[PDB]
Amino acid sequence: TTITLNVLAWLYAAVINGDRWFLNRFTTTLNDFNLVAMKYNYEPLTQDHVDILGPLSAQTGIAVLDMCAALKELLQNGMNGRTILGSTILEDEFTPFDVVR
Amino acid sequence: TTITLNVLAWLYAAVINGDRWFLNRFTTTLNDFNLVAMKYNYEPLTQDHVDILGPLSAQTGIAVLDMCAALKELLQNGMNGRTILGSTILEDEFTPFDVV
Repeated sequence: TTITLNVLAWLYAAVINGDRWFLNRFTTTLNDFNLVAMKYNYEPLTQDHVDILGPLSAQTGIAVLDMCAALKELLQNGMNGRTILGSTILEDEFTPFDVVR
Repeated sequence: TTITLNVLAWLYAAVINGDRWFLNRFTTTLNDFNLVAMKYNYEPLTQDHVDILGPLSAQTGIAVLDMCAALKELLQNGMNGRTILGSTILEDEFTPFDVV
């Protein structure tokens, strides 16, 4: 069996020696995001879509692709009892134009 | 089909209204970590193990359970071509005392 204690000790050694990526959020590319988006029957995201979300990205300071990595995560790991704006589900009934209002 | 553009717009709405959790890390319970660990044939982590790692946690400034969440994430989503200390796999040949 894999000794978890050791693996954790090793990760700590990695950090002591300079590693940081596995501690931060990963981000993603449009293409990688879509590979995931498709496993869960989500409409593929186009470059246009990405560019169309710029207003909201400028208003929040959160790069669009960074928000995509967040969605990617929720899709793979779930919300785990946590909600978003009080919802237990990811809402898709509101458009960009809707939210910007 | 689920409109991705709309879902992303919603998350931004959520951020605009104060949401943050889905942007930052996700710490973990020793229990939740173990449910995940066993899924991948890893030794379950005990409270002793956690406490034994305190020296390294103090030297790095990153809590044990936070490192556990990091591991949890690596096991569920993989390393994706990225490496750790040059290795392409999660090494478990070194004990806490080997690292110290």
